[PDB]
Amino acid sequence: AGYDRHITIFSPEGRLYQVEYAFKATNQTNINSLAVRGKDCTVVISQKKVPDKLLDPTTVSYIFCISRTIGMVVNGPIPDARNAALRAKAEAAEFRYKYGYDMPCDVLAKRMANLSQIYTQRAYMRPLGVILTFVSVDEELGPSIYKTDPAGYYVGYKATATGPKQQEITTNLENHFKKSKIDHINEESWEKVVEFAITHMIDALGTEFSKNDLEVGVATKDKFFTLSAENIEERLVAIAEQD
Amino acid sequence: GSRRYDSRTTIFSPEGRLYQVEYALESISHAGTAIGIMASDGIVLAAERKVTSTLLEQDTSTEKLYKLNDKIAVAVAGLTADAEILINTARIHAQNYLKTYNEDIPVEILVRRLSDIKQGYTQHGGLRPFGVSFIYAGYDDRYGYQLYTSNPSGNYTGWKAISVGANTSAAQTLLQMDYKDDMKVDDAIELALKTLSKTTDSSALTYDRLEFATIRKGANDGEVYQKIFKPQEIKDILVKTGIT
Amino acid sequence: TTIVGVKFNNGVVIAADTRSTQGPIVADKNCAKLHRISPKIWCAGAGTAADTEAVTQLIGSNIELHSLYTSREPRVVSALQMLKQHLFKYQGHIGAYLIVAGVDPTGSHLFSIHAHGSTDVGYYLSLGSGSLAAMAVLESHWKQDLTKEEAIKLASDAIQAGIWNDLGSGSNVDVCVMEIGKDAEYLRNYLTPNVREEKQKSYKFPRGTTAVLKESIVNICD
Amino acid sequence: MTDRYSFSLTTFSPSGKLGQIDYALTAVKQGVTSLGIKATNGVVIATEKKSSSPLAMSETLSKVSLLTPDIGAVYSGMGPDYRVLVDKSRKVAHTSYKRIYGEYPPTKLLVSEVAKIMQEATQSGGVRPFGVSLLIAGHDEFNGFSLYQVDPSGSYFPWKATAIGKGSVAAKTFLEKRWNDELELEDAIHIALLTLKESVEGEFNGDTIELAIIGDENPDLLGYTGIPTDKGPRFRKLTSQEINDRLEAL
Amino acid sequence: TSIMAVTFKDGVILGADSRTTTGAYIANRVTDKLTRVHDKIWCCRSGSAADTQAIADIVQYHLELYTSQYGTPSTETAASVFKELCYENKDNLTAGIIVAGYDDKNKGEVYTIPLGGSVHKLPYAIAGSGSTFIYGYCDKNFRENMSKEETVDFIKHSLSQAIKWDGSSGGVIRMVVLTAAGVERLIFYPDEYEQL
Amino acid sequence: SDPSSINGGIVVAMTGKDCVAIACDLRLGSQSLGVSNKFEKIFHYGHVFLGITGLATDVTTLNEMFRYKTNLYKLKEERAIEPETFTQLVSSSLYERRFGPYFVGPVVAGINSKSGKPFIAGFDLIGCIDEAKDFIVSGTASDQLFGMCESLYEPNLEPEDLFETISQALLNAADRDALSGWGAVVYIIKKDEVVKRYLKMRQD
Amino acid sequence: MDIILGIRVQDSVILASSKAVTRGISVLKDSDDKTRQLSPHTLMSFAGEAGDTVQFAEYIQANIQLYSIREDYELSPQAVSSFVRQELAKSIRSRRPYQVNVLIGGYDKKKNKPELYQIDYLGTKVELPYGAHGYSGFYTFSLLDHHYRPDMTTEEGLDLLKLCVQELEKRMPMDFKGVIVKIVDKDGIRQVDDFQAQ
Amino acid sequence: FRNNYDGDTVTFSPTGRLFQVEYALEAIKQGSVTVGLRSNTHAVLVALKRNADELSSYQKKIIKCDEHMGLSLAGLAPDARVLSNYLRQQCNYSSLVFNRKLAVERAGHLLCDKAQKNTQSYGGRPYGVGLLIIGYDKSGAHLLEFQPSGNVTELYGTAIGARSQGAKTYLERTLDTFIKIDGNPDELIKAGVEAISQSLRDESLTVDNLSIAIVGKDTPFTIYDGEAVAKYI
Amino acid sequence: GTGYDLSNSVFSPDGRNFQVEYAVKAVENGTTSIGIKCNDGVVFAVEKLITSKLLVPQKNVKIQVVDRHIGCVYSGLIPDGRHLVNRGREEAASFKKLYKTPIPIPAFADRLGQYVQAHTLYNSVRPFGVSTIFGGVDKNGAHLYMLEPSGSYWGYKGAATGKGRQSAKAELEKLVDHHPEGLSAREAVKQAAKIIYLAHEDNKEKDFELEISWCSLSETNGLHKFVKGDLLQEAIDFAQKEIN
Repeated sequence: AGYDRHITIFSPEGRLYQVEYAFKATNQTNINSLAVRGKDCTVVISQKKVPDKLLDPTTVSYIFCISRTIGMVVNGPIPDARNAALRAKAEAAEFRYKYGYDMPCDVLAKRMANLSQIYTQRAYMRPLGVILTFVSVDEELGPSIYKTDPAGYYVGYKATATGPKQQEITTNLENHFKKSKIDHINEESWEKVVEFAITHMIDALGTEFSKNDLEVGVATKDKFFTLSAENIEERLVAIAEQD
Repeated sequence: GSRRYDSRTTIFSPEGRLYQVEYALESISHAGTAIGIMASDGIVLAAERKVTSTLLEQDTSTEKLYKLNDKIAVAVAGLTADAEILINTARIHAQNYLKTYNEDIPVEILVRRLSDIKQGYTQHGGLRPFGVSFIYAGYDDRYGYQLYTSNPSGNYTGWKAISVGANTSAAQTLLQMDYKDDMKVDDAIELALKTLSKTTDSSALTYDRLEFATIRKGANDGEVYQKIFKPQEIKDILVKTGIT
Repeated sequence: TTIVGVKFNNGVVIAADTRSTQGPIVADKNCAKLHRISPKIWCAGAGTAADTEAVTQLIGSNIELHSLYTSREPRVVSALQMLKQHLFKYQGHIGAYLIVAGVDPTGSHLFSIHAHGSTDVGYYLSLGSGSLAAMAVLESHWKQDLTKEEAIKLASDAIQAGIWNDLGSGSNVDVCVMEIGKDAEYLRNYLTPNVREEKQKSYKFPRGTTAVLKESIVNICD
Repeated sequence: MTDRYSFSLTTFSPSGKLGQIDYALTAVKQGVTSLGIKATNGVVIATEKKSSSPLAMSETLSKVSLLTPDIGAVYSGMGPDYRVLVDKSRKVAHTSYKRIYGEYPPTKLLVSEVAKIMQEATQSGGVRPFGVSLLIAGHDEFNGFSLYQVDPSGSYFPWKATAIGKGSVAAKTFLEKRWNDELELEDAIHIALLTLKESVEGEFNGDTIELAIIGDENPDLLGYTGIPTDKGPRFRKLTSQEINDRLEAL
Repeated sequence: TSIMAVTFKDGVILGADSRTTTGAYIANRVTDKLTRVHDKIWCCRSGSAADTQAIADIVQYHLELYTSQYGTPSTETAASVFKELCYENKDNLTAGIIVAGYDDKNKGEVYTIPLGGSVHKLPYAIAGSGSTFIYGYCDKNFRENMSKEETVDFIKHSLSQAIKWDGSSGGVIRMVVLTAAGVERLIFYPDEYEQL
Repeated sequence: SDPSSINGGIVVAMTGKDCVAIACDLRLGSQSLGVSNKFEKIFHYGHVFLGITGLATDVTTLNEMFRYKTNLYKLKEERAIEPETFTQLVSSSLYERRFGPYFVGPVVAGINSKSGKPFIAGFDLIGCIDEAKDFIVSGTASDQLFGMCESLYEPNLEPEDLFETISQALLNAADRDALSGWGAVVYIIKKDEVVKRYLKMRQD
Repeated sequence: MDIILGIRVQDSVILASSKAVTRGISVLKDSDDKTRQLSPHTLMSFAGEAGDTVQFAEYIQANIQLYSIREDYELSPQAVSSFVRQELAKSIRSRRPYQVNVLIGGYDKKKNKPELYQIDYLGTKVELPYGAHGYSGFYTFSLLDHHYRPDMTTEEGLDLLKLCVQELEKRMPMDFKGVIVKIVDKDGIRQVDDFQAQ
Repeated sequence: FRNNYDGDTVTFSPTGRLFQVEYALEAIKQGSVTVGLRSNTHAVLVALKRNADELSSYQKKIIKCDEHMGLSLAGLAPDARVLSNYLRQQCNYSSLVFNRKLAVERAGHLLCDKAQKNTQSYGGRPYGVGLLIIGYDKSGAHLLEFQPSGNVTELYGTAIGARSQGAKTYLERTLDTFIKIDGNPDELIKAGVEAISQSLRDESLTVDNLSIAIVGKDTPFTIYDGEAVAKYI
Repeated sequence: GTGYDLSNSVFSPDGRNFQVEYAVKAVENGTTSIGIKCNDGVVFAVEKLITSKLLVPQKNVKIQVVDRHIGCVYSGLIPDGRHLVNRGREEAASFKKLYKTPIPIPAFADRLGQYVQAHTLYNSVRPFGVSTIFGGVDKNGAHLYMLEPSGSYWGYKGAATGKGRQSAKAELEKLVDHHPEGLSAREAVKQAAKIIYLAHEDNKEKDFELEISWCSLSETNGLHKFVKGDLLQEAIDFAQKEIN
């Protein structure tokens, strides 16, 4: 009886505690991230926190290059995050091989969501305590942001945020869009979109950032890449000469 | 390990009873009642639809009477979905027999096979038994008209008249009270309706809450005919027998 | 069989004859050699008929399921990749030779696939026993930037070269145009240059001509 | 490793109840309302697009899905479960039917296939029942239009009209009042829109409502011409605009 | 078929004819035998078109997944994958592949995987039916560290001869230049190379 | 050696005005030895008719198979299968044995119960469908049947006329084939009724 | 091959089967009974490949007896024959097929009529007034085509066989060492121990 | 506490222990004592064979794995049969495939790894036996102590079993002495019998009660029982 | 309720996996071991508690090599550590076989990582009872890594685990601050010996044996080798000296 809380079967209330607790794990790293769409690019921002002085900061990342065109940022423990990353990379490579074209961001998202849905129904597999935000500039849909959770749920966003203070970032972003009346950052360059992203990350979190406190990934037509401490610095300087 | 979450659906109670079978039967007892009556010139199958609404499409509906063969049909009491699984394998077994011996499957052989499948979920595999009890109504050139009944345990038996589902005790006494070996299909049709009429947990016994079927050997032919009554047909036979 | 594919300024067209044959005997005087993989991806096949037809439907089926799963239009390269890997797997035992064409979100495409699994790309292609008669025509009239009409003509002319000069080909010409922005239009029997002349006599027999031994009614109803 | 869960996770309790199926049904009860009305020349299925954030793009999330060109589905309950069920339903329509007979399956049989898939998740080892209830609407040459409901137990039933989810009891009652065997498709679409309004708390328009129909053949949605026998899919999802137009006549 | 890869000062060049035949018939006269398995790692295919295409497609897949996990692969690694497939499946394949890639640390490299599935790293390599006729010529005119223009000339002449004598070769001469600068496609028509 | 030439036999089908006809010979031999002159090659499931030439054991096996499949189809579909549908069932069933085929030459004939339209079709041993409107031929004397049909046939023949035409095609083709004949039966099919007649023919 | 003949008369089915078992250059046995009783009213004769022959017969025998005990009933001759055909039809497409030809003669107690089924190793079944397997058919089919009548008594049937057996002993190259005749009728199966000179 | 975390080997206790393994180790302690020690030329195994009744035999405790290797057991006899048989194969494989005698150090690694598997997967049980392995390979005399935990250690000498602690302290004392008994087997054996007796209490090592095995430089692993050990009692 | 800590893959209400956390306890209860990343290689060293004078000195080696360029050291359940290396060795062999080039350190890290994370996904397995420090020199530099029973791992300048992980980390941090230019292979070997001697105080009761190994582009040609003889004694002394 009391085991309806250890494995993925229903509780008398029709709930799945394990999936709920898996959601809890997604905040364990106390990191916040957000993604916004440009005119022809997609940007993802994520807090980078390196506590130990013995760590090689270059190896501490939660952003992944899934394929030449798809980037993915994870919110949750790194081991589950890397499991999700490897699978996604594999899934994307196979897709291109079997179907002859690059796996679209939303499709990989659905696929990863379906795999997650399964840990939600089969008892021997545990859910992954992570939330996956996928981004790219799809050849058919243009700038794209699709996020999946431990419930096997997924949807596309105009922009989105994830983490402990997800709500503050979300309402901040919501407000900006209620104002702009469009579903994207009307900017030609991605550099300005990256700036916009960092700017609002600051307002919403009420925190200042140094080049080593952030992690940035950008997606453009035919390519997704991550920025370097210096590329960020250049971004941080730029925003500084406006405030 | 997993052992922690295993219900062990196939073990004996200290009294030498099979827990799941006993609990599945308990489940069956709340299912719409199904009645089977065997006459000299045919068999009657009548069942009470559990739960209905004004909006339920009764014309396209079937939840209790299923055709297995052209000479065999069953009345269901329990989980409809569980029943369909068993019904389908039963339909295949009938066809393998036909393809093999070029003769329609004798009623008991089909019933025994289905019962053996159930018996299986009782002795191995760790799966729950099927929450289903069947009343089989068939005809073959070796025993003629036959009536059988099988339940979760995998046990089956033959009857002149029998019921499964809710209020079987009441229904059996009523049947054991007015049944006569020399009955006639039309008599059985009436006995059946009366019995259901007295055991129903509902207000009245209307046609929208029933399924009816008869397996007769239409004298003007020489072959066996199965007839699954249509809404209108049940509504008629309902007025005639005096239930209006 | 004679099947061809011709790309034009805004699409692609495929054509084929309509003769089906068992050895030297014509089994079907008007079969359809043009198959549909998806609404806008059409295929023409030569070789073991059952194989071209089965492989076309199998991949077509999976292409539909894939389209529903990805919420996107099927892409010719996908039909190409799925077809070839399948044929390759079977080392040539599935005698399917096809010319697959179509339009999708990425443009118009023209490919050919062989039983062993190799694929080709080009602006004009032909396969089958009529392959050479047709290619001769295509090699003599094809030019870059053909109009939809010029393409239909060129393709139609190629299939004719086959019908007339190849014994493994004949009867009618089926065409199918796939233009980048519109629906694909299938032209069953676009040409019918082989109508049988009226027979010299009628062979209708006087009733009672045939000697019957026994007669009876057959039961259809159950 | 290896799934060592080869025993059932759904079993009979002393009372005769199958807990997991009951609990699954409870999950369905918490779900957003969805319904279906059968007309004389079409069927309509509809539901509310309960967007989980104004930042989410509700279009990229269809609660109403096409299974075959003449069959659609909608649900109430756990969305993720529904999704994989649609994937499986679309595939079984091919593997178990189109690939054998060369024609799409009639509504009752496909429903039967789906139901089978769900029944198995009620008895197979190591799994939990699907936490959803579906409403499938379709049309086939020999059975005409039909509407079915498939529950977590794997049981299904045909309806003239019905509702599932949150305010199903209320909606069912409202339908019983307005339904008759002479409703035209447009009439049903209207009745549908009315029933759904009682179940929607906030905004009620063509962007918050998802509605589809099984009606006449749409040759314009076929993708090709040249084959007389191929007339187009009967399943069509209404556009945000098409909905609003009918809302002004609400 | 006549194909070759030549390393030179700035990187490497791959060339090939465009004729694929089934008997004496030219099934395709504009074939592109220069296949890309990675940005700056290409190959020349000879033997069974069905086999070499399948091989290449698998390799491309492997290098794509490899890149996802470990970054850009060395040309030596690409040649290792081809080898693994060719050697391990030697009984069912008829493939002769020339692998040529451009790395920044290793500049240009050429590997040849003949029928058996063995691997050979070389300054340049020739293969295909038509290659037999240019062994003498190529041995006599190849020089290490030639200039792009010199290399394009060497390949253009060598192949023009191969095409001249081997009926299984012909059509146009395609080339692919692989250097730090990027990737460049080159083509040469009969009217030009036939009169060299 | 050739599975399709061991037993012998032929089948032919034709369309007429609101009618269809399917006919076959009765021979079953083992090479030169005639064995049975009662081996009919036409069967029917509901109102759909199927004739099968080729290896006798496969003829029998396929019949038992399609009865099996059409029976389940009726139980699930709750209606009898139609000619068009059955033709597809036959095709997929044959192709399913692509690399170990049944050595048969099937022929389907019937009237679509809903559209009243006449329907016939033929298949090669691996399922390739041949859908002709006029006539389908099969068997060891197929060349002859093709010749007879192509000459004797004409559209919209009436039932009583289509009978003469089909019987004359079967009979004369059979008489130029050492492995066919030894009796024959013809089926005249209309929406409502079906007549079966045994023809009188050479017994050599 | 061996001689396997069968003839269905008015009220019975008679099965004649050669007694020789020859391997190469030597006739190893001259009293071989090439028959197995499947059920009290069903008899099966067989000829073919050395080992497959009996192994198959006994296998079918075992299955029919199992059916009989499970159902406490005797399958009709038609049913038993259909079962045997399917067994052979499965066999023909297996790794090593049973190369066996058989004649199944049985009396159908329900129809009260004798039945003769001929089935070859490919699973080819046909019901006949008279049948034969192998080279025998070449000289016995026209004989019977001439001297056979549906209303013949069991006695006329035995005379008919004797006529077949004589033709076989005159024109056949092999010495099949006579035949063993068995009668299947409403009263079961009995053997005619006196055919060596009847 | 413990009761909730000792149901199977796949469960860690809150303090990081694996009770099922520990209970396995407990079967060893309950097992009869056995001793191992080596010089630079030989390695010896001295084991006290235990008997049920006075009508029963004294269960063998030494098993030869190859001409150059062997071990002594303390705990579940069957498990030692299983493990020694495995070691016999590993030795056998080394010779047949590489024509190389298996290094005693490698034998240990193989034993550790085999034991470890039965401590990380559901359904299995740890081996309930301790093993002392001696052998002479290309690097001289060797002595290994094998515990079901998977831990294998190379020592100069040691003992396992009941009261094994006696012999162990004795050897830790005699160390400098016996380690130099090169070229003289009888002396190493005596030094072993003296170490083992340091764990007696119940009785005294008799003839059909003592069991000794030796291996070294020019001595193929051989077992001595009964009369053969009389000259050491 | 409770019991969330009895099955391995179960999420506790606060999103944790207690069995993995308990695995950590087994690690903290083990010997201390470290890794120091130098300017062109990495150094590994570990504490080897001397249970008795019976342990043949220098024999029971702990540091393990993978392929020819990787070194691995761990604290906790030793048998588990060997298991993990056996896997890494296969993982490496597989990689070399297909790609020819010996496996890059990062690539190797994830191989170990994914495998370890895998053992936190099912209740039919136990998590690894070891934290492992490993690294080497590859196509582009030296890399030091530490992997937890959770499967988590990161790149490190210096790393320590086991009983004296705090003393060690304290010491390592000093080094990191006082040497922004990078320590040298020769220097790191000594520094390593000291850190173990220091971190041995948390176990000052039992005597121990030192073990060092390294992989330096200049000192070992990029191959993993064990520090022996003179170089070892020289480092042992450098420690024995700064311990007073």
